[PDB]
Amino acid sequence: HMRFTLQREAFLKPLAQVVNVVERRQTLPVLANFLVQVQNGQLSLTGTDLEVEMVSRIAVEDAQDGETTIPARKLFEIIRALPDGSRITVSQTGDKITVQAGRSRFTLATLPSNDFPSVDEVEATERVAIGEATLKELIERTAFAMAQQDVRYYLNGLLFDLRGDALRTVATDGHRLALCETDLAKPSGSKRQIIVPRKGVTELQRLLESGDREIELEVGRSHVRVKRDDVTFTSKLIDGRFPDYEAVIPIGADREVKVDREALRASLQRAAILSNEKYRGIRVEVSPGNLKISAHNPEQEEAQEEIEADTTVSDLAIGFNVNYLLDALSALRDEEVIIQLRDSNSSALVRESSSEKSRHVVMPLRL
Repeated sequence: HMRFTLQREAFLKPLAQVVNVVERRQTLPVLANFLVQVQNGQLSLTGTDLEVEMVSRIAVEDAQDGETTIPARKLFEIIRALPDGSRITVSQTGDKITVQAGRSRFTLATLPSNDFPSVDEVEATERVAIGEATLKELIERTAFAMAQQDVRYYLNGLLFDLRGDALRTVATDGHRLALCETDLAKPSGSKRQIIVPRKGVTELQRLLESGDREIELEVGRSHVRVKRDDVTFTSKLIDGRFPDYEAVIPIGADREVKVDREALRASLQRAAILSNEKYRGIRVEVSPGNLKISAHNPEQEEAQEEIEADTTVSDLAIGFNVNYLLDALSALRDEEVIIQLRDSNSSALVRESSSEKSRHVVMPLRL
């Protein structure tokens, strides 16, 4: 008996918010659908892939109560493709859903709402108040370094390291590491490490905006949840132990190179053209005031680049995977960055020139 009417653009906002979590892969039949609920003038749309759940709710006025599941991508595409300003009526016809707008009519197959998996209620054991923009930056500065479908499942996500007065995001794939830290206004007091899986990270990223809003991370034993107006993000946590990531952060890397971030990216990209396609190794030779950047490949082709730098370091040549160094520089934002070194056989630490809050560890590659 479910029935509601609303404008296309109003309908499109919750549809767009929730459609992205639906996995195109054919898993459980019902998982291809939204859970759609009408209760007391409120329309709720829920999508899930069992790991992440997105809910968005809106008012629909003079609706009729009811509950079903509706093919998510098809519904989203239909509503998006209808003419701007369309007045849309949705209703149940037997085991079908009907969508009417002007002369148009669409019928979709449904599956029973009882088939739809429910999230176990997140009993939050920790609430972290954090600026929405701040959390957004912590993730942007680190997410690129998460492992990608690694058999070490605990790397396929972002570590949220709650350190009392501070929060740290940490990503590693085993070959490089990115981390960013912020002080929290309302101190949490709690110390706890949680790993948010890749899909939870990206869905959370979509929800957070720029600006001065505070949000609350609700952290349970097995789930994290963010409520933002009438959108609810819930993600399972990865049930594993993140590595002792601090072990790979260099200590005693006090040989500093201060260099223009974008000029260094450009030189590295030029040298990379002639680097080994498999190993992508480039060489950085440091001398006072100067970097010599070079690469060569199995065919003996060779690139030689130079860039000025503020440094008194001499007698130091170190190899890096150019992809990892470029990733680090692309995730930094200052006009100038600092590279901290010890020697040719030790990892480099790359950071903003203006702060130590964001840090990148790039491992040496043998020359």
